[PDB]
Amino acid sequence: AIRKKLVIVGDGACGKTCLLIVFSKDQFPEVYVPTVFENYVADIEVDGKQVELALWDTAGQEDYDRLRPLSYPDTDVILMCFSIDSPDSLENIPEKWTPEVKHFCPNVPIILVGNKKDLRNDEHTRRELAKMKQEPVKPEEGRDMANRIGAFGYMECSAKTKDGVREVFEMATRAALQA
Amino acid sequence: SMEMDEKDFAADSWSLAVDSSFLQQHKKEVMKQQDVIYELIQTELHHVRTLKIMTRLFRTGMLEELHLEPGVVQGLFPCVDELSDIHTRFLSQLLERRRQALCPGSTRNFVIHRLGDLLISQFSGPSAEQMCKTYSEFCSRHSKALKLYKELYARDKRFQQFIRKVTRPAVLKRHGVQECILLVTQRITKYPLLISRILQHSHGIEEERQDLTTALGLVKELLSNVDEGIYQLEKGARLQEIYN
Ligand SMILES: *CC(=O)Nc1cc(C)no1
Repeated sequence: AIRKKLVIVGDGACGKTCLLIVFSKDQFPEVYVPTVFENYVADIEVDGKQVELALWDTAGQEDYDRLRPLSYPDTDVILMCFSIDSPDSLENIPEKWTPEVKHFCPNVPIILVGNKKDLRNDEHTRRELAKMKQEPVKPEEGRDMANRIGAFGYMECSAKTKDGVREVFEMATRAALQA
Repeated sequence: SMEMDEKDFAADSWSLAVDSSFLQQHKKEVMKQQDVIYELIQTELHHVRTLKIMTRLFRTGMLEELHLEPGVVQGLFPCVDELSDIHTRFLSQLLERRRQALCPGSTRNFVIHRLGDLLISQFSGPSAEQMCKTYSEFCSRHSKALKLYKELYARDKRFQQFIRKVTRPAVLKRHGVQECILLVTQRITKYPLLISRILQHSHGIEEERQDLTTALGLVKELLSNVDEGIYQLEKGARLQEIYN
């Protein structure tokens, strides 16, 4: 019954809030998707170990540099999120979020998560990105970034289709359990 | 929370809270607006409840069952009485605005048309000044409250006994001492997100779109002032550490 804390970080529209909601409810909300996430305590059993995983969000704190670090105390695993339909949100991963998470959370495993992977095949996503001389984040660009920032690993998921969501959180539990 | 309010805000949305034949009578844009307003009140009800767990369950229980200085309990629960009054008054104003909007013969069917006014009173003038001062005070004592809980939980067996005892119910799963403290620090940064999504579907009446635009600017001004006012306190800090 060990207790572990998980905090998800990332830019405004990286889908961190949708991801925590979809995992804690265990389905894509059919009628209404909530604007905000309060907190949750998930009961996870990974590789034979039972863990109470407390989930937290940093949405709303991105502009407040003194309030935001109050979410970090005693974090056991960091989910560093970016959105596959926003290659610019990936550029901020090593320049803004990594040095802050390493400063406040030394030696805490970080999993780089590419969210919204369904948008890699969406036509409106490609057409709009190509207007700004861009295209969806490629699987190798995510893996290289995780490698460069010294991440524990790289994962992709789609909160809209629920694909990869369960595996991200069970892996995060494993990462939190390593001494 | 009180049973009446918990049932009124038990559904996942305004669409599911109201009767289906009442929902059918409204435009999609209104349903979308109502869903975000219902989420703002539902989360405010949960916020006030979190503060009652801190004041009535944790704070008062420690005073009545343990032998700790009143200074220890004050360091574990800074500003909780002031925060509880600020938000219980806000919640009363939001719940009354909903009640006034109820159809006669119904306790569940309503539509809130005016909201920007209530949000402007909460986040402007004297009331906003006290809330801003209260949040800079709370957030500057947040780390010290956490270290003090951990110091007492690892050195005091009777404090540990008390904690295991009052946090045993399943309803308290995500509401332990440190969780309540972060839930309260995170509350203020939620308001702009909810207000921005309410404004996104309030373009039908220009007086209302303007009221919500003013309210969005007021919460962001408040937040920036609370963020500027934070200077973290340390448990047992020396004077030399502070003036450097
Ligand atoms: C947040 C805040 O309003 N702080 C404050 C204002 C004045 C005047 N003194 O402290």
